[PDB]
Amino acid sequence: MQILLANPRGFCAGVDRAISIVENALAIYGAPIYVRHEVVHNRYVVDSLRERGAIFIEQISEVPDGAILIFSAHGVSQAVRNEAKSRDLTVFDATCPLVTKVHMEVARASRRGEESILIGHAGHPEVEGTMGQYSNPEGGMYLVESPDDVWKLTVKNEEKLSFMTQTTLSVDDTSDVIDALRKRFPKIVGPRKDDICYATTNRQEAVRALAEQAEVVLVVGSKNSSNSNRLAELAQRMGKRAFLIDDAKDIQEEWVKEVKCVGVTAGASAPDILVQNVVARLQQLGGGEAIPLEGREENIVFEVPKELR
Ligand SMILES: O=P(O)(O)OP(=O)(O)OCc1ccc(Cl)nc1
Ligand code: F3S
Repeated sequence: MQILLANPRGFCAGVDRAISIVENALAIYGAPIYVRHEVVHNRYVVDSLRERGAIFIEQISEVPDGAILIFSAHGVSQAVRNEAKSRDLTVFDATCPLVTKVHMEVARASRRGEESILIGHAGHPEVEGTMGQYSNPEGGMYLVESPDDVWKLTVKNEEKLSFMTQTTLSVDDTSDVIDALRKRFPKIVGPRKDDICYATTNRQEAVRALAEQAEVVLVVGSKNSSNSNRLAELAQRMGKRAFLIDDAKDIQEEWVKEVKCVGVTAGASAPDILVQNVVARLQQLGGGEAIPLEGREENIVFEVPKELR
C-alpha cells in the first residue's frame, strides 16, 4: 500500500500564532489563563492546553475578575469585545489577521449605513464575530449559505451593497454563491474573488491533487473544524472514500483493506504529530514509506504580539 501526503497540509499561520499566544501567556503569567471558545478547533491542541492550565469558556461571565483572557483565532463580536473591555480583565487577542481584515470591512460598511452580505455557515463562531462587527440599524447585515438563500434575500437598498465571506469555505461552492449574488444584485461590491484565506485555498488544491491519486483519503482534524470538513467533502465529491479523523485510533481496518493507494492530509488546526501517528498506523496495516506530494510553497508567518514574546 502506497501512502501519499498532501502538500500543503496541517498548521496555518493563524493557528500557529494563536497557539503560541496561549502558550506564551501561560509561560509568562502561569496558570490559569482563560480562553474564550476553543482557541482553534482541534481536540488534541485544546486538551493539551487544558492539561497545562488554560481554561476554556463560552461566555465572559464565566471568567473571574483580575484574570487574563484570550480571544480565540475565530474572532469575536464587538459586543463580546466591549463586555471584556468594560471589566477587570487583561485581554490578548488571538484572532487571525485574515479574519481581522474581514472584520475591518464589515465595520466600515456599518459606519456608512450600507448593507453587507456574509457568505458563511449559521452558528459558526467566525460568523458570529464577523456579523457582530455590524451595528448600524439604518443598514443591515445578512447571512447567506447557498444560491437558494441568495434567491430569497431582499435588501433595502441594493445600489449600496457589499459582500464578505468566511475564511474556510469551499472555494468551488463559494464561487456558485458569488455568481448568484452578482446576478441578483448587479451593483454589489466585493473583493476580487472572496475572503477565503490562502491556507484554505491551498489545502483544497492539495487535497484535489491527492484524491486524483489515492483511492481513500484520511483527513486529520476534529469534527468541529470547518476547513477540515471541506477537505473530506472535496475528496468525497471526487468519488473517493474520505474520513475525518482526530487520531490514529479512529482508523478502521476495513477502510484500507485491499487499498493500493491511501492519501493523508490534515486541516489547518491539526498538529503534525497526529499525522505522523496516523502514518505509523497505516504502515502497521501494510503501508510503505510516506511519499509527500509536491506542493505550492507557503511562506507566511504571523508573529505573536511583542508583549507575549
Ligand atoms: O472551524 P474552522 O473555522 O475551520 O477553524 P479551525 O479548525 O480552528 O481552523 C483554523 C481557523 C481558525 C480561525 C478561523 Cl476564522 N478559521 C480557521
Ligand atoms: S483564516 Fe487564519 S486561522 Fe488559518 S485557516 Fe486561514 S490562516
